[PDB]
Amino acid sequence: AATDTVQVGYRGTAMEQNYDHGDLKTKFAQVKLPQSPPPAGESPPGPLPWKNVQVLNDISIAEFNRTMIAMSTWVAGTGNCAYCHNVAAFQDDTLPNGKPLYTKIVARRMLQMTRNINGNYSQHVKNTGVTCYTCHMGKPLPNGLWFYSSQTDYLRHYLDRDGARVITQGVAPSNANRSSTKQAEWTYALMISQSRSLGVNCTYCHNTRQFASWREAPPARVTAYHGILMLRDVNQNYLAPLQPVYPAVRLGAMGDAPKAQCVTCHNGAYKPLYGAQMAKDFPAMWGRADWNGVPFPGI
Amino acid sequence: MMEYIDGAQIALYAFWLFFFGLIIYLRREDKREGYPLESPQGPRDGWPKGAPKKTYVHRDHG
Amino acid sequence: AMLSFEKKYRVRGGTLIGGDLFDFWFGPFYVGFFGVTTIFFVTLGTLLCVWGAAMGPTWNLWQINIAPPDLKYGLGLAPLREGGLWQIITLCALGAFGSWALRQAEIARKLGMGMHIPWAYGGAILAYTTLVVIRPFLLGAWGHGFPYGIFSHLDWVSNVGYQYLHFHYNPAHMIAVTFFFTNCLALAMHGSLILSVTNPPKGTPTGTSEQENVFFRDLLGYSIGAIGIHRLGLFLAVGAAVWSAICIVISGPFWTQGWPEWWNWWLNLPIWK
Amino acid sequence: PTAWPVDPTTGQTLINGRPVVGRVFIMRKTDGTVKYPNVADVVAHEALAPLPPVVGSSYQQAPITNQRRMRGIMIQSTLWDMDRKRSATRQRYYPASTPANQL
Amino acid sequence: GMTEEEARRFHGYMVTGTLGYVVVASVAHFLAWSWRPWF
Amino acid sequence: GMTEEEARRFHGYMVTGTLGYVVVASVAHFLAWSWRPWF
Amino acid sequence: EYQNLFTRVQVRTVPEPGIPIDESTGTRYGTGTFSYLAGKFGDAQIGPIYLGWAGVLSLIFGFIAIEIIGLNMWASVGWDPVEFIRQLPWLALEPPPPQYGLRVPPLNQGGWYLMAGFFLTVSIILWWIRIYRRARALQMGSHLPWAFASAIFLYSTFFFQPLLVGSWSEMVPFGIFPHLDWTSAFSIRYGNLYYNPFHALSIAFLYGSAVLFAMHGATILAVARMGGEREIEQITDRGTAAERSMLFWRWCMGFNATMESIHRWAWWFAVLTTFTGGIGILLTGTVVDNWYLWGVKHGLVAPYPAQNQLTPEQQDLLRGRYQGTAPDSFPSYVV
Amino acid sequence: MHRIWLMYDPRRVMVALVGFLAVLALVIHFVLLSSQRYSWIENGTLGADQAPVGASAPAAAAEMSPLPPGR
Amino acid sequence: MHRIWLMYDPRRVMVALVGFLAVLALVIHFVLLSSQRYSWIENGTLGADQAPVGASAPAA
Amino acid sequence: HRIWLMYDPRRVMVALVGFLAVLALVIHFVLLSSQRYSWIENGTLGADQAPVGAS
Ligand SMILES: CCCCCCCCCCCCCC(=O)OC[C@H](COP(=O)(O)OCC(O)COP(=O)(O)OC[C@@H](COC(=O)CCCCCCCCCCCCC)OC(=O)CCCCCCCCCCCCC)OC(=O)CCCCCCCCCCCCC
Ligand code: BCL
Ligand code: BCL
Ligand SMILES: CC[C@H]1c2cc3[nH]c4c(c3C)C(=O)[C@H](C(=O)OC)c4c3nc(cc4[nH]c(cc(n2)[C@@H]1C)c(C(C)=O)c4C)[C@@H](C)[C@@H]3CCC(=O)OC/C=C(\C)CCC[C@H](C)CCC[C@H](C)CCCC(C)C
Ligand SMILES: CC[C@H]1c2cc3[nH]c4c(c3C)C(=O)[C@H](C(=O)OC)c4c3nc(cc4[nH]c(cc(n2)[C@@H]1C)c(C(C)=O)c4C)[C@@H](C)[C@@H]3CCC(=O)OC/C=C(\C)CCC[C@H](C)CCC[C@H](C)CCCC(C)C
Ligand SMILES: *[C@H]1O[C@H](CO)[C@@H](O[C@@H]2O[C@@H](C)[C@H](O)[C@@H](O)[C@H]2O)[C@H](O)[C@@H]1O[C@H]1O[C@H](C(=O)O)[C@@H](O[C@H]2O[C@H](CO)[C@@H](O)[C@H](O)[C@H]2NC(C)=O)[C@H](OC(C)=O)[C@H]1OC(C)=O
Ligand SMILES: *[C@H]1O[C@H](CO)[C@@H](O[C@@H]2O[C@@H](C)[C@H](O)[C@@H](O)[C@H]2O)[C@H](O)[C@@H]1O[C@H]1O[C@H](C(=O)O)[C@@H](O[C@H]2O[C@H](CO)[C@@H](O)[C@H](O)[C@H]2NC(C)=O)[C@H](OC(C)=O)[C@H]1OC(C)=O
Ligand SMILES: COC(C)(C)C/C=C/C(C)=C/C=C/C(C=O)=C/C=C/C(C)=C/C=C/C=C(C)/C=C/C=C(\C)CC/C=C(C)/C=C/C=C(\C)C(=O)O
Ligand SMILES: COC(C)(C)C/C=C/C(C)=C/C=C/C(C=O)=C/C=C/C(C)=C/C=C/C=C(C)/C=C/C=C(\C)CC/C=C(C)/C=C/C=C(\C)C(=O)O
Ligand SMILES: COC(C)(C)C/C=C/C(C)=C/C=C/C(C)=C/C=C/C(C)=C/C=C\C=C(C)\C=C\C=C(C)\C=C\C=C(C)\C=C\CC(C)(C)OC
Ligand SMILES: [Fe+3]
Repeated sequence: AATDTVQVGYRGTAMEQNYDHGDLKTKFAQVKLPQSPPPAGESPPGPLPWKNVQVLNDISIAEFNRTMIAMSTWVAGTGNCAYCHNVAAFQDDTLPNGKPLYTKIVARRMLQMTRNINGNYSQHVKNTGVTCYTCHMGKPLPNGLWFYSSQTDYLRHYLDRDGARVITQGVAPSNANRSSTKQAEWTYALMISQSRSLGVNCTYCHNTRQFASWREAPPARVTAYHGILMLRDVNQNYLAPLQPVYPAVRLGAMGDAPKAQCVTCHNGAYKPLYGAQMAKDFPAMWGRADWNGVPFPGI
Repeated sequence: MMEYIDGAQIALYAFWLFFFGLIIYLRREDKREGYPLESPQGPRDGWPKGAPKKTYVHRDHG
Repeated sequence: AMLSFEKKYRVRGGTLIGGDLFDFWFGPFYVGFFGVTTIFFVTLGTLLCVWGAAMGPTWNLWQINIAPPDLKYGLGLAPLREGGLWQIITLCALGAFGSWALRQAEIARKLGMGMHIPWAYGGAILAYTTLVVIRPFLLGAWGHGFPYGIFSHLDWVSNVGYQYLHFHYNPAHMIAVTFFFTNCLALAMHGSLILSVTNPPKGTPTGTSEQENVFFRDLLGYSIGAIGIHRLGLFLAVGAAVWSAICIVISGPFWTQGWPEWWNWWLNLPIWK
Repeated sequence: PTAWPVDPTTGQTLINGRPVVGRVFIMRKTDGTVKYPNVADVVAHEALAPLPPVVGSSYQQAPITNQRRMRGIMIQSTLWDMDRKRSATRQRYYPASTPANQL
Repeated sequence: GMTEEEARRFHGYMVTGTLGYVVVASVAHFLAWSWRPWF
Repeated sequence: GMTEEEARRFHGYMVTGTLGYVVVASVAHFLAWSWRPWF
Repeated sequence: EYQNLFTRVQVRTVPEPGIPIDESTGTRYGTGTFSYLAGKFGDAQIGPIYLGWAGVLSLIFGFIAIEIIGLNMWASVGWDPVEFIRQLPWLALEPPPPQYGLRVPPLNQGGWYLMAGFFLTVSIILWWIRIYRRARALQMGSHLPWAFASAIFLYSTFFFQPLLVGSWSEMVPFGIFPHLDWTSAFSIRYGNLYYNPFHALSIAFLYGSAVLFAMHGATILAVARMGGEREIEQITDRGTAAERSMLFWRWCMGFNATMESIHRWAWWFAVLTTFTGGIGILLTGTVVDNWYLWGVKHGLVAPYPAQNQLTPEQQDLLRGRYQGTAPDSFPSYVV
Repeated sequence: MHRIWLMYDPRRVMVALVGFLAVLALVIHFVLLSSQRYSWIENGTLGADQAPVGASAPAAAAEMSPLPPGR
Repeated sequence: MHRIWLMYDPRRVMVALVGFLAVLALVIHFVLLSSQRYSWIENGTLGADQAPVGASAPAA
Repeated sequence: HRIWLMYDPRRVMVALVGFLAVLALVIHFVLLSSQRYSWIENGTLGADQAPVGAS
C-alpha cells in the first residue's frame, strides 16, 4: 500500500509522479521474466548468396541469420520460421499454392519501418531504439491497434490531423485564436489518452498553471511532440498502406488497416519495456551509421 | 492606446472601492449595540462611528 | 475599552492551564496562557515568513513563495534555504492554530458557553493538518505540502489536481463541493429570512418566528425551525471541511490512477455488468 | 566574468583590484529565481505562436453507422476506454438505415 | 448487578464456550494446514 | 470504591494473567525466531 | 454537557400552523403533517406549499426543460433503460457546434439544447417572481429575492458570455460529469482560471461563507441553552445569550457583530460569491483571453527556475497549429 | 476470576463478543482472499507445491528502472 | 438452553438472523459470480476439468 | 499496589486491553508490509531464502 513518488519539477509545484508500489513491482517483474535474450553475434567474410533479399542487403550472412532468429522469437515464438516462410524455399514470397505469404511481405515492410523509426526519429527513440519486440512482445498482434470509427475520434491526431493548440499566446482576445471550449475538451480527451499510454499524469509534460508553456514544462514534452510526428509517418506511410496485404480478418469495419498509437510501444510505461536497450544489439535494425558511437558493421 | 490599464484591472478597482465601502457600512451596523464603549478616559466610539440604536415596533394582534 | 454591558462579565476563572497568572485582558482581547503562546507562534511564524520573502526574488505580495523541500529529503528537516524554513513555519502555524483553538475554549468557559466554536474550528485545523502533516507523512516526504505563497499555492492546487488527470471525478471531492455550495445557499436563505422579518418595509410591524417558518416552509416544503437552521449551517460548513480533508488524503496515499477510472466499479455492478 | 579574478600568489579572490579574505561566492536569491519582467519576455522564451487552423472547404457527412449518438466531447476517454460491455458498445453508433425499396 | 452464584454460573458457560470454539478453530487450522501450509 | 482487600484479590489475577500473556508471547517470539531470525 | 445537536423530546400539536398567515390570492396546497425524522434534527412539520400563477407556470416550464434533457440523454443510449441508469452521470444534452455561431442549429445538434435552456431560464425567472410575491404577501423585506437574484446573475453569465464571444457552442452541457468536463475545459481554453482575480475573489467569499456559517452556527448552538436561538427576540429584546455571543468574539478577535448585523455579514458574503463570479465569467474571453498572461502582466505569477530551455529552431519546430475541423473522410493510403 | 462479570450485563457481553468475532473472521478471510497464495476461489485446487510463493528476490537488466528518472 | 429466549426477545433475534443470512448469502453468490472459476451463468456447463484455474507458481 | 485505588481497575482493564490490541495490530501490519516478514506470501521460505535489506 506504499506509494512511490518521483519529483519531476521544482520544489512545491507538485509536479510529481505517483505509483502504487505493489502494482508497479508486478508490472515490472512481468516484463523482466519474459524479456527475450539476444544471440551473441560474429564476424565472417564472404559475398551474399541471397535470392530475394531487398532490405537486409548491408549485413553479413551471420548477422542476417542472427536477425532471423530474433524476428522469430520476437514476433512468432522462437524458431518459428514457418510463420513467415515456405520453409522449403525461404526466398519464396508465396505458398506452394501460389497464394502469397502475407506475413513475409508485411515483415519486409516492418523492417523498413523499424529502420525508419530508429534512423529518422532518433529525436524520439534516442539510443534506446525499437525492435520488433517493442510492439509485438512475442505475439503477432501488438497492443493498441485502432481503426476508423468516427470523424471526431482523437486517435486521428496520429494519422491525418495536425493542430491541437487552443490557448492564446497573448493577454487579449484576437482573431488569431478562435478555438472553442469544445476543442479544449477534445485536446483534454487526447491528453488523458497520452497520460494513460505512458502511465504518467499531466505534470510529466506540463506545469499545469500554463499548459502552453514549454519553459515551465519538463523536457519530456519535447520528446512527446516528436512522438506525434513519428506516429504520423508510421501510420501514413507504413501501417495504413498495408490494407491490400492483410487478410480481411485483420482489417477494420471500414476495411482499413490497423494503426498504431503511443500505447503500442509504451504499453503503460514511461519508456517501452521500462527502457530495456535492445536495438544496440541488432545492427540490422539501426537504420543509422553508428549506434552510440559503435559503428555499423557493414559487410 | 493604454498598454497597462485594461478592463479587468478597472473592474477590480471598482470592486475594491465598493467592498471597502461595504465593510464600513457593516461596521456601522455592528455598533448598534454595546456602544459607545466604556473606558477610563470616557466614552469611545472607535471607527467608523456606529449607527444609532434601533427601536422595533411590535404589532397590535389579530 | 469595554462594551457598555461588558464589565460584569470579566471574572477570573475558566482557564485550562495558567490559572490567574495570565487571566487578564489587553484592550478588547482576552489573553490567557494560550494567548501568550498564540502571539509567540504568530510573531515567530510571521517574521520567518518575512525572512523567506527577503531571501526570495521579490517583495511583491502576490509573488512571495516559501516552498517546501525536495522530496529527496523525506521526513528530515532540509537546509533552511532549501525548504527547512517552510518546515519551521509549518511548526509555528500548527502551534498558532492549536493555541487559538484552546484560547477559544478558555473564553467559552469564562462565558458559560458550550464548546461548539473550538470544535467547529477544529474542522479547519484538521484540513490544514491533513494537507501539511498527514498526507505528506503517508506519502513519506514533507515536500508534499503546499507552498506558502498567495498564488504559488494555487499552482500547487492546480498540479495536484492534474496529478489525477481529472480531479472533478474524485467522489469525496464531489461531496465536499456539494457541501460548500449547499452551505452558501443555506447561509443566503438564513441571512435573508432574519433580515426580512427584522427589516420589513417601512410602516410594517416587526415580524415573528411564525412568518419566517411559514416562508421557509413553502420554500423547501418543510419548516426547519430556529435551532434546526443553525445545526444545518454548522453541519454543512464543517462537513465541507471534513470531506475536503477526506478527498485530499485519499488522493495519492490510497488512490494513484486517474480519478475517472475509479468509477469502473459502478459500470461493473453485476445487475448490468 | 562568471567569477572574479584570482591572485596567483595566494589563490585569493580580487574584487575591484583588492583582495577578499574568504571563499567568494556569487550571491543569488532562492534557487536563482528572478521575477518575470513582462509578458513579452515570458513569451520570448516560449515557442512561436501556433499556425492557423486547417479548415475544410465544405462538409461531407459520414455514413450513419459512423455517427456517434453521444455528442459529449470527452466520452471516448472518460467512459469508453474503460467500458467494455457489448450492449453499451453497440449503442454507441446509429444502426444502419435504408430506404425500403432498396432492400 | 448479579449474585455471586450467577457470575459463577455465567463464567462456566463463557469458559466452556470459548474453549469449544477454540477447539473447532483448531480443527479448521489442522485442515487448512493439511491443504496449504503457511510456514 | 475499591478496598485494599479487593485490590489484593484483583492484583493476584492481574499479575498472573500478565505472566500467562508474557509466557505465551515469549513462546510465540521463540517460534518466530527459530523460523526467521531478525538479528 | 448537552450539545444540543438533536432533540430527544418532540411535542405535537393537533391543530397546526401551515394554514398560512393571511395571504390573499393563490391557494394553500395540501394539509400539514409531522415527520418524526424531521423533528429529530429540526422542526417536525412537513406541510403546505404556495404556488400562485408564477409558481404553476414555473413548474410547467421547468418540467418541460427536465423532460427535454432526460429524453435526449435516454435517446443518446439508444433508449436502453439499463444503460440509461448505468451511464446516467456521463450522459449529456450538448450545446450546438461552434460553426453556427449564434444561428439556430439543427434539432439533434443543439436545437434541443437551446430549447431546454430557454425553458429552464423562463422557469428560473418565474420562480424568482414567485418568491418575490410571497415575501411581500407575508409582509417581509425583499432580502431573499435579491439574494436569489445574485445566483441568477451568475447563471445568466453562462448565456451572456457565450453570446459575447459569439457562439452557443461555448454554453454548458446539461449533464453531471459533462458539465464538469466543461468547467475544466473552460479554465484550459482561457489559460488557467486561478489567475482570474474575480474567480479568486469568488473563492474568498465562498470560503468566507463557510467560515461565517461555521462560526455563527456554533455560536448560536453554544448559547442556545440561554435562549440564543430565539434570534428575533435577542434582536428586539437583547438577552444574556446575545451579550455573551458578542463578548466571545470581541474577546477572541478584538471585534464583534450584533445578533442582527451578523446576518448582514452572512447575506453579503453569500451574495458576493456569485456576483464576483459572474463578473469574472463575463470578463473571460471578452477582455482577457489568457488569465495567466494577465497575471504575468499585473505581477501575480511567482517565478520558478526554468524546467526546459528551447533553442531558436525548436521555437519554430514546436509551435503547433490551432485545432481545426475533424477529417470528414476515411482516406485510403494504398498508393 | 468470575467476579470480572459482576460489572457487566451478560446479554450485552455476548452481543459485544459476537460482533468482535464476526469482524475479525471477515478481516482474516478478505486478507487471505486478496493474497496470491491463498486466493482459494480461483486457485484452491492447486497442490501445495504448485501454489504461489512470494519472490525470494526480484531482478532487472541494468538499464531498466521501474520508476521514471527525476530528482 | 431454551432459557435464552427469556433473556432475549425471540421476535427481534429472528428478524436479525434472517437479515444476517440474506446478506451473507448474497455476498458469497456475488463473490463467486465475479470470479473466473465460478462465473456459473456464463460457464456453468463446463466440466470440472475444463473450468478456469488461477495461475500456479512457475516452479523455477 | 494502591495504584488500583488511584485508578479504577475497570477503566484500566479496558484501556490496557485496547492499547495491547492497537499495538498488536500495528506490529502485525508493519511486518506484513515488510519484505522479510510478508509471511502470507513468503512464509514457507527458509531463513536462508528470506529477503534481507542491502548492506
Ligand atoms: C478579499 C476578501 C476579504 C474578506 C475578509 C474581510 C474582513 C473584514 C473584517 C475585518 C475588518 C474589520 C476589523 C475591525 O473592525 O476591527 C475593529 C477595529 C477597532 O474597533 P472599534 O470598536 O471601532 O474601536 C475600538 C477602540 O475604540 C477602543 O479599543 P481599545 O482602546 O481597547 O484598543 C485600541 C485599538 C486601536 O485600534 C487598532 O489597533 C486597530 C488595529 C488594526 C485595525 C484594522 C486595520 C485593517 C486590517 C488589518 C491590517 C493589518 C493586517 C496584517 O485596538 C483594537 O481595537 C484592536 C482590535 C481590532 C483588531 C482587528 C484585527 C483585524 C484583522 C483583519 C485581517 C484582514 C486580513 C485580510 O476597527 C478599526 O480599527 C477600524 C476598521 C475600519 C474598517 C476596516 C475597513 C476599512 C476600509 C478602508 C476605508 C478607508 C480607510 C479606513
Ligand atoms: C460432560 C461433562 C464434561 C466432560 C466430561 C468428560 C468425560 C467424563 C470424559 C470426557 C472425555 C473426553 N473429553 Mg470431555 N467433558 C466436557 C467437555 C469437553 C470439551 C469442551 C470443549 O468443553 C472437550 C474438547 C472435551 C474433550 C474430550 C476428549 C479429550 C475426551 C475423549 C472423548 C472425545 O473425544 O470427546 C469428544 C468431545 C468433544 C471434543 C467435546 C465435548 C462434548 C460433550 C461436552 C460431551 C463430553 C463427554 C464425552 C464425549 C463422554 C464419553 C463417554 C464416556 C462413557 C464417559 N470435553 C464437559 C465439560 N469428557 C473422556 C476422556 O477423558 O477420555 C480420554 C471421558 O471419559
Ligand atoms: C479546472 C477547473 C477550474 C475552475 C473553473 C471554474 C469555472 C469555469 C467557474 C468556476 C466558478 C467557481 N469556482 Mg472555480 N475552478 C477551479 C478551481 C476552484 C477551486 C479550487 C479549490 O481549486 C474552488 C474552491 C473554486 C470555486 C469556485 C466558486 C467560487 C465559483 C462558483 C460560485 C458558485 O456559487 O457557484 C455555484 C452557483 C451557481 C452555478 C449558480 C446557480 C444558480 C441557478 C439559478 C440555479 C438553477 C437551478 C435550477 C432551477 C435547477 C436545474 C435542474 C437541472 C436542469 C436538472 N474553483 C479551477 C481553476 N470555476 C464559477 C465562477 O464564478 O467563475 C468565476 C465558474 O463559472
Ligand atoms: C471548518 C469550516 C470552515 C472554517 C471554520 C472556522 N474558521 C475559523 C473558525 C471557524 C469555526 C474560528 O473560530 C476561527 C476564528 O476565530 O475566526 C474568526 C477561524 C479562523 N479561520 C480563519 C481563516 C480561514 N478559514 C478557512 C476555512 C474554514 N474555516 C473552513 C472552510 C480558510 C481557507 C479555506 O482558506 C481561511 C483562510 C481565520 C480568520 C481564523 C483563525 C485565526 C487564527 O488561527 O489566528 C491565529 C493565527 C494567526 C492570526 C496567524 C498565523 C500565522 C502563521 C504563524 C504563519 C503563516 C503560516 C500560513 C500557513 C501561511 C499560509 C500562506 C497562504 C498564502 C497559503
Ligand atoms: C447566493 C449564492 C447561492 C445561491 C442562493 C440561492 N439559491 C436559491 C435561492 C437563493 C438565495 C432561493 O431562494 C431559491 C430557492 O427557491 O431556494 C429554495 C434558489 C434555488 N437554488 C437552486 C439551485 C442551486 N443553487 C445553487 C447555488 C447557489 N444558490 C449559490 C451557492 C446551485 C449550484 C451550486 O449548482 C444550485 C443547483 C434551486 C433549488 C432554487 C431555485 C428553484 C427553481 O428555480 O426551480 C425552477 C423549477 C424547476 C427547475 C422545475 C421543477 C420541475 C418539477 C420536478 C416538476 C413536477 C411536476 C409538476 C407539478 C408539473 C406541473 C403541473 C402544474 C399544473 C402544477
Ligand atoms: C508462389 O508463387 C510465386 C509466383 O511468383 C512463386 O515465385 C516464383 O519463384 C520466385 C523465386 C520468382 O522470383 C518468381 O518470379 C516466381 O518465378 C513461388 O515460388 C510460389 O510458387 C508456387 O506458385 C506459383 C504460382 O505462380 O502459382 C507456381 O508457379 C506457376 O507459374 C510458373 C510460371 O510463372 C510455372 O513455372 C509453374 O509451373 C506454375 N505452377 C503452378 C502450380 O501454377 C509454382 O509452381 C512451380 C513449379 O514452382 C508454385 O511452387 C510450387 C512448388 O509448385
Ligand atoms: C478525406 O478528406 C478530408 C477532407 O479533405 C481529409 O481531412 C483533411 O485533413 C485534416 C488535416 C483536417 O483535419 C480536415 O479538416 C481536412 O482538411 C482526410 O484526411 C481525407 O483526405 C483525403 O482526401 C482528401 C480530399 O479532400 O478529398 C485529399 O485532399 C486532396 O485532394 C482533394 C481532391 O480529392 C483536394 O481538394 C484537396 O485540396 C487535396 N488536399 C491536399 C492537402 O492534398 C487528401 O489527399 C491528400 C494528399 O491529402 C486525401 O488524403 C489521403 C492520404 O488520401
Ligand atoms: C495484520 O495481521 C492480521 C492479518 C490482522 C492477523 C492478526 C490478527 C490478530 C492480531 C488477531 C487477534 C485475535 C485475538 C486476540 O485476542 C482473538 C481473540 C479471540 C477470543 C477471545 C475468542 C473468544 C470466543 C469466545 C466464545 C465464542 C464464547 C462463547 C460463549 C458461549 C457460547 C456461551 C453462551 C451461554 C449462555 C448465553 C448461557 C445460556 C444458558 C442459560 C441461560 C442457562 O442455563 O440458564
Ligand atoms: C514503530 O515502532 C514499533 C514497530 C511499533 C515498535 C515499538 C513498539 C513499542 C514502543 C512497544 C511498547 C510496548 C509496551 C510498553 O510497555 C508494552 C506493554 C505491555 C504490557 C504492560 C502488557 C500487559 C499485559 C497484561 C495482561 C494481558 C493481563 C491480563 C490479565 C488477566 C487475564 C486477568 C485480569 C483480571 C481479572 C479478570 C480480575 C478478576 C477478579 C475480579 C474482578 C475481582 O476479584 O474483583
Ligand atoms: C420520461 O421522463 C424521464 C424519465 C425522461 C425524466 C427523467 C429525466 C432525467 C433523468 C433528467 C436528468 C437530468 C440531469 C441529470 C441534468 C443535469 C444537469 C446539470 C448538471 C446541469 C449543469 C449546468 C447547466 C447549465 C449552466 C446550463 C445553462 C444554460 C443556459 C443559461 C441556457 C440559456 C438558454 C437560453 C436563454 C435560450 C434562449 C433561446 C433562444 C432562441 C434565444 O436561443 C438563444
Ligand atoms: Fe442566525
